[PDB]
Order: sequence, then C-alpha cells, then structure tokens
Amino acid sequence: NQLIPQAYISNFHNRLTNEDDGIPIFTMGNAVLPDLQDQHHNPFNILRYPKIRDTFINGKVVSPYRLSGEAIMIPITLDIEHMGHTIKDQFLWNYNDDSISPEEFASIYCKDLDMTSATLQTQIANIIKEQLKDLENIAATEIMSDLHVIINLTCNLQDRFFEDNFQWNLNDKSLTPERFATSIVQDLGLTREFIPLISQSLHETILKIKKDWVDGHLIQDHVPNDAAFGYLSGIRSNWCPRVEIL
Amino acid sequence: ENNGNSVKKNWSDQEMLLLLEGIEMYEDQWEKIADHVGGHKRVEDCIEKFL
Amino acid sequence: LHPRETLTHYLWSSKQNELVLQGDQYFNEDAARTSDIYSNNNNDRSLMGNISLLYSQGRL
Amino acid sequence: NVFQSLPKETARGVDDLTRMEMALLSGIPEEIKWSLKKYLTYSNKAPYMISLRTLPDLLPLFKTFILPLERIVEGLNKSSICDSKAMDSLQMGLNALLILRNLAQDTDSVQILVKDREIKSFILFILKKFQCVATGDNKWQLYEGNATFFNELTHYTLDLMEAISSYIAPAMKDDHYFQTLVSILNYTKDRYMV
Amino acid sequence: KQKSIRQKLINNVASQAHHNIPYLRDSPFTAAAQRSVQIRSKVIV
Amino acid sequence: PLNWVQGPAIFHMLTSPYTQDEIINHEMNFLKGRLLELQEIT
Amino acid sequence: NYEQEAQKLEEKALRFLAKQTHPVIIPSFASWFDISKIHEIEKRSNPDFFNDSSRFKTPKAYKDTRNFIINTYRLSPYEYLTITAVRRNVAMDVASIVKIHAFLEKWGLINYQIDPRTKPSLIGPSFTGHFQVVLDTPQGLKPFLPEFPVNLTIKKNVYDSAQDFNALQDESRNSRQI
Amino acid sequence: EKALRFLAKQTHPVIIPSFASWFDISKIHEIEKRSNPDFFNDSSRFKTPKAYKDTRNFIINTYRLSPYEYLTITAVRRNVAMDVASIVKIHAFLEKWGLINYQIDPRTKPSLIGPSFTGHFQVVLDTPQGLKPFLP
Amino acid sequence: TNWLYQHSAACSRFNSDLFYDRVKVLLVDQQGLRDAYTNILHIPESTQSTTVLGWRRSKNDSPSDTSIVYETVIHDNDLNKPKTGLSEIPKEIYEDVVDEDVLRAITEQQNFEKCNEY
Repeated sequence: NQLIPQAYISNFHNRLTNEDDGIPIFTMGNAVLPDLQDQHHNPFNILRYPKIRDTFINGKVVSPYRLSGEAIMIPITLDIEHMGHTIKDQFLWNYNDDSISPEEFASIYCKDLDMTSATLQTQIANIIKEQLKDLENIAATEIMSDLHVIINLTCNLQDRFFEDNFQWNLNDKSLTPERFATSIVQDLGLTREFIPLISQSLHETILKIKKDWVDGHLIQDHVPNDAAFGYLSGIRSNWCPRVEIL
Repeated sequence: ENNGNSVKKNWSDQEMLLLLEGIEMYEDQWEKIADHVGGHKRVEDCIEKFL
Repeated sequence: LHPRETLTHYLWSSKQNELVLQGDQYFNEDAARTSDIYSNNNNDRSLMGNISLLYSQGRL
Repeated sequence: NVFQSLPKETARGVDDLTRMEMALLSGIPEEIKWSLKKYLTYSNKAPYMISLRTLPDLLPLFKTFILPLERIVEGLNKSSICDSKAMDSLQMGLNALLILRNLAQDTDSVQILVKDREIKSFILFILKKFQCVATGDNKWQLYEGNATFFNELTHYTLDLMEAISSYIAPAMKDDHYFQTLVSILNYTKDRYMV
Repeated sequence: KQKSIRQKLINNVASQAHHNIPYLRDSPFTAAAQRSVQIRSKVIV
Repeated sequence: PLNWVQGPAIFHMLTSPYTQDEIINHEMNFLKGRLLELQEIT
Repeated sequence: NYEQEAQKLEEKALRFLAKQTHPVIIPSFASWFDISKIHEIEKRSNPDFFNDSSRFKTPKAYKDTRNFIINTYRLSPYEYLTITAVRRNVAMDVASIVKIHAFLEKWGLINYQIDPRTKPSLIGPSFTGHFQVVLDTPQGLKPFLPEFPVNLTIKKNVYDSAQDFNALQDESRNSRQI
Repeated sequence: EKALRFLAKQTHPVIIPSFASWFDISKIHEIEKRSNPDFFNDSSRFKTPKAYKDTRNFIINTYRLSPYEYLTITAVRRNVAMDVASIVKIHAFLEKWGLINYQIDPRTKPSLIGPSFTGHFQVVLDTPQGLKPFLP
Repeated sequence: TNWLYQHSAACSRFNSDLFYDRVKVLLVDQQGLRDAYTNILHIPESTQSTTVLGWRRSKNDSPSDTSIVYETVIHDNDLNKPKTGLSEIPKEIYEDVVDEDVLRAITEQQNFEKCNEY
C-alpha cells in the first residue's frame, strides 16, 4: 500500500489548452518544479505546487497503445483548422523508410491530442501523401560544382521570431544541419522547442535551392556577399543571429 | 510507558511482554498482534523476533 | 590424452558434489530444537528471507 | 478522482505470456532458466496454449539453444564441459528439446515442424552420432562420465523421429533415417525404444 | 505455540529445497529429474 | 485480437516427489475436483 | 584552500542533486539495460544507427534520444509519456523516433502498466553492503584554481530493510510515528 | 604586417600544454596538412590555403583576449566570412588538440538544455513473486 | 589600420554579451525553466554529471546487520587536466611529428582519458 502507481495519468491536452504555456499547437523556495529541492521523501509535499496539483486533479485514464541505404529528410508542414481552434505544426519525414504509415502516425497524433474524430486521421494523412508525392524527386539530388549559397533563415514561434544570415555550402556532407541547429540554441540559451524548428526551417530553404538547381538549372555562382576578410579579397561576416520580440 | 522507544531491533521488556500477551489473546492474525506492541513494530519483524 | 581440462573438471565437480552433500546439515533432531538457526545466522541465506512471502500466501 | 477507475486485468504488471516471451529474448540467465522451466510446465499441463499454430513467433525462439548443442555433442567424447556455462547451455538445450517434443504430439503443431528443414537436420545429426554407438566404431568414443548426458538425450530425438515418421512416408533408396534406425534396433536393449 | 509456527515454516521452506538454492538446482541428477518428471504421455497413432 | 482469458488450472502441489506412483493418486483427486467444478459452467 | 573548494563543490553538488521523490519500476527481463553504454540488443534491434548507412542516424544522437526520453520519464514517473510530448523537443525523423519509443515501451523501460499496492515484497540481495554509485565531476561545477584526487559523498542514507527501501523511507518514522 | 601590431598591444600571455608543442603560429606542416585536406586538395575555389591561414590565425588570436572564457562558434562566425561547415571543422580541431579550449573557466562552456540525469535514482525490479531491489 | 583589433574586440564583446545573457536566464534568476508540454524542469547538462562508473561493494562493521547503505560518491582524475579529448583520434595521425616528447604527452593524455574508470 501507500504507493503511487506508474501510469494512468495523461493530463496533457488540458496543458495544451491551458492558455499560459508557450504551445503553438492549439489556439482556442521560488521554483515551480521540485527537481532541485527535496520533499523529505513524503508524497503529500508534492501537492503544494499549482502546476502539479492541477495534473493530479484534472487527469484522465487512457489505454496503452501497442504497435534503405540513405535517409531522405523532407519537412512536412501542417495547417488544419477544426472546431474553432487550429492545428499548426511541422515534422520531418524519412522518404526512404516505410515502416510506419502516415495513416498510423495520424492516428497516433489524433490519439495524443484527445480528439478521436475519425476524420482528421485521413485529413492530415492526405496532405502528407500529397506533399510526399509532390516532393518525391526534389531531395535526392547529386549537387556538385561548389555553389556556396547564402541563406536568410527565419523561425516563427509566438511573436519571438528568430533571424539569422549565413553562407552555406551544400556540396560537402560533413556538418550535420541538426548539429548546426542545436549549436545556435546551446550558445544563445534558448529552450528545446527551437531544436526541431531551426532544422525544419533550414531543410525548406535547402529544398528550395534544390528546386532552383533542378527545375530552373540556375547556377548563379556570382560573388556571394562577404566582409573582405574571408573568401573574397576585397580590401583585407554578413550578419549575426538575433531573437526579435514582435 | 506511552512515548516513542529507541531505534528498532532493541526489544525492551515492554515490547517483549506485549507480544506474548497478544499471542495468548488471539493466537493468529499478526496484524492484530503488531499493534498490541504499540504499532511501531512490523508484522514481518515481530514474527522474526518471536521465532 | 588430456591432462588440463579434466583436473579443473575434477576441482569443479567434486566441489559441487561436496556442496550437495553438505546441503543437508541444519535439519537434524537436536539441531532444530535449539536456537542456532534463526538467531544471528544472516550468513545462511537459505531461510529467514521467505517470511515476507509465506505470510502473503496464508501458509503461516 | 482519477485513481478509482483502474482496470484490474492489467494492474498486476504485464501478463505471464509476454513476460516469459521477453524472458527468453533477455539476457538474464536465471530468468531464462525460470522461463524454460515454466514452459516445460505449460507444455505438460496445457500444450495448446504454447502451440506453434497459435503463436507463429515461437519457432525461432527455441532453436537458439538447440542449434549450438551440436558443438557440445561433438565435444561430448571428452570432458569438454568444464565451467557452469556449458552445462547451463546443455540443460537449456535439453529442456527446449523436451518442450518441442511435448509440442510435437498435438496434430496441429507438427506439420510446421516437418516444414522446418533444420530441426530434422539436428535430428539427423543426433542419429548419425548415435549410429557410432549402435555399431561400435572407433570414431567419437563416448565418455562414461558423459553417458548420462547422452542416454536421456537420444530418447528425446527418437521421440521426435517417432513424431515426424508419419510425414516422411515417401522414402528414398538412400534414406539416412532408414539406414540408421535399422542399426539402432539391433543394438538397443530398451523395450520402449524397440 | 512457537513449535507449530516453526513446523509450518521449515516444512514450507525445506519441502521444495530445489528452486531457490542454486547448488541443488544446478545438479546433473536434480535438473534431469525435474525435467523428466514433466514428460507428457505419448499418444498412439 | 487481444482477449484477456483465465489460464488453466495447473496442479502445483506443495511437495515435489519424483516417483510416478505418488503423483497419480493426487492427480485423480485434482481431476475430480476440476471436472466437477467446470461441469456446471456448460 | 583545498578543503574550502571541496566544501564549495559539495555545496553546489547539494544544490544540483535532483533528489528522489518517486520510485521507478522496471520488469525483471529489463535488467540488461545500462545508462552509459549501449547494449548489443539495442545494437541489433535498430541496425540503421550502427551500420552507418545514413548521416542523420548516428550512435551519439541515438544515445542522446535514448537518454532524453528516459530522463523525462523518470523525473515525472506518474505521467504517461507520449510521442508528441517528446517530438517537439528533439530533432529527429518520425519513422525512427516511433521505432525508438515503441522499443522503450515494448521492453518495459517506459510506460509500464502496474499497480504496486497489491503485490508483496522480497529481500533479494544481501543485507550488508555500501552500495554507492560513482559519478563524475560535471564540466561546469569544477573550481577555478588559477595555475586534487579527493572524493566526496553527497547524500548519506541508511535503510533498516528492503521493504522501506522499496517505499523510499529513510527511517524518518521516528518523527512521524503513529 | 597586420598581426604584428595586434600581438603586441592587448594580448594576454600564452598558456600552452606539453602536447601542443607541434603547433606553429607562423606556418603549417604535415599534421595540419592531413587532418582537413579539403582546404588543400582542390575541393573548391573558396577554400584557399591563404584564407585557411587567416582563419587559423584569427581564431587563436581572438582567444588571446579572453583566455578564461569559452570561445563559441557564433562569436567567431560574426567576423569570419567562411562557411560554418569549415568553422566547425577548425573549431573542433583546435578544441580537440587543446589550444583554444584548454584552460578556461569551465562554467563558460555551454551545454544542451534539457532534463536532469538519472544515475543515482533507486530503481526496483518487477519480480513475479516479489519486489526485490536491484542492488548488484 | 585599426581593423583586425576592432573585429577581434567585437568578437570578444559579443562572446561576453552572450555569456552575460544566458547565465542570468538559466541559473541566476529563477534557477532553470519549465517545459510547456511535460512537467520537466529545464536545466543545462553542464551541471548534471553525464557519466557514471561501476558499482562498489563493502561490508558493515557489526555482524548480523540488516541495514542497507545506499549512497553516492564523486570521482575524478585529479580535477586539473581538462577534457580536451584526444581519444577521438586514430593512431596513424601523429606518426610523422617532429618530436618525441609530444609522442609521450599525447599517449599520456590518451591514457589519462581512457583511465576515466576507477
């Protein structure tokens, strides 16, 4: 007796619709969490926090669900309004792997949001299939000849738009763009929410440059902008990243 | 006495007397034997002491 | 034919046979009526560890 | 208010079927011993629960302890089992062999074992090793301390041969089973084996 | 009174003696015996 | 398909003999105690 | 000056310790798992990270996303963790992160359905023994030292038995006695 | 002609370990030649060895203004007109060989934000006959 | 003139501005953050002791003792040499170096980093 069980608490959608946390999914001592302070090994001492007693009160009971040589990363956007609120998110997808169906992941995504409307599972997956059909031959490129492009990259997160400018070489495959995305967050001190967002905003620019290279065949390798200290010897960088509060 | 005793597995004369009183009362139901000592002794520990 | 892996086999198998033949010594007539089984014999590890299991099954 | 509607069919952890199924997939040796002993219990008390017809993902799980037993059989002529690990693999192999023997007399889990072309190769290997004992050849002289590891081993292979003997009814001229068992019959002194 | 509890304890921890003790269950005779007592009877045809 | 079903009654006697004649005398009593209890279900 | 820096390091280790308030229950077959090293079962269940076929599937990122879900599950053990709650924090592909979450749910490390109030307890290992876990100095809480093999025990704890070890009791029942 | 005025005015003294004696502040040799051959073996028109010399001098001269602080990638990237795929390969090189990240204040090196570490938590086992602890 | 010193001073003040910005948010004001999806307090990994070594066994002083002593201990190799990892280098790189003392020192640091265990 007197033991708290392991499961049967899934108070997650009420925190998605709590209207105070920084969640862009839905629209319609002095520490908050005791992960650094002890409670003298008593359970009742956890009830003094309002972000935890709300989880204990407004919880619910669910049921547990039971379930290639080169990966092709394609960012998939989603924007569907349904019953007042909207659903706006973005997620990467491996075109080479086919272990999970988009219908299955849409069913898992509708189970996690506690909707179970039995039509969003098809409405999301049709847009997934449409974008994977329209982007089936755009990210399998063989880019050579040293383009050395410039990238203006923006990140859209709750009127806190991140902006940066950098020169990228999409010919060598040494630097991981996910490592590039997390190296900015580690330096600036942002949260883990920008870790998918920077890479998913970068792969869209990469596939736009691949569209410019395949569909139009524009080389445009003509004097990328520098500060006369690096590549071009003008007199002997471009900008700096920033988080603007709009 | 009625106050709290010392650290466990000391077994003073009161704790030794009350267990042998309760065994002569009930002869089973160790949940009703552990609280006759005072409640601060375990059901799994009073059997190990009595054996 | 082989002198190596049969003497280690002896030192293993004879030791296990001595452990089997020395596995029935704490259940005699005048050995169980005394108190040098339950008291202070935490090195034995055979008994006095299942009293939390037999009580939960009702065997007493 | 939320700790009052718990289902009681899964509040005791996971059930014993997937527990013993993951126990053989794990690496804990005492847990593997417990799972094989409980599967030996289920194969005697209710053979239809763990049959190969109901559970398709059960036949590669028992072969991983029976297929490396051939090295022990090739090393059975001398005292090769030194530590408590080769003996442990020996006991796991002889336990899983009797489990597949108990799952071989149920008229539905037999045809899949006939279609499996590797358990019959292990049976042919054990029969070719027993043919040397039945004849008296100088090759693979049986060790007298390891004769009790082989006398109770060959009965569980002859029982599987008795089980699969109905489905190899088209026989060839150079049939190794028919060549081996007629030399087995002229040597043995067991009424049940005859 | 305590002798009855001791008889109920010893005849429940020592009646099996081959499922918790490792050196008695790792024996060649005991393992073969526990394996051979679970042999299901063979059917005919 | 998943169906949470009760397992069969496994005769797990407390003592564990090895001779065959000390098993059948309890196995017949287990069968008489099991079939007369499962007979009233059908 | 050395003992003062050792006391300062012990004080900041008490400041950043992440004390335990809830137990973690894993099944008996999930005893092969270790935090630091990657086991051969994890190497053979997902061969895409160890065959080096793609560049986005590295064993370093696999170990990072292995530890992340388990840390976010063990800091809040009572919460049923889902895929969507961890998808917005790590940048990996869906077709592999569902495989990783299904691996960790299938092997019972996370999302385990149990009610431990109706099960008795046992005493598995021996009674005596100083079971101490060996950690390293984190890069960031080290002293400055403008230019020391001294170990420090942070939290001392004793237990009367394993039944109170299962209930996270540190013999505080002298205070809250009945 | 350009770094000689910079090295004399506001340069903190050099702290160098014993395993960094192969490094030359003037020219290069076979250790730095074989590590990153993309600056030398005709990979592109922009990865010239003179720009490589300019960057490998600018990073080790930027570190001299703050020897006790962590030299991040972005602070170098602000006034270096080179690809970040080369900035990371040079910064990780100088961090690996112990030049620009040898002796700093260790609370200056940033790490990834996230949850705490579970290495000292008490984890029990789900035995089908009990709740024995996991104490090897 | 006055170009390279100006750019290097701008880089140094930018690094110092980022160092003065992130630590007041992470550690000084409210000591961490809060996750919006789960109840997990965000904290940097730099103060978390990312590695863990093996187990250590001992015995109590009194015989027939029932107390279990579970605790932690911090171990490090002299707390002076940094974690500039030379272990992620194959042995064919530093073979054509001009000196032998550097061949002693690189192998000494590699042994120092491969002796992380006790």
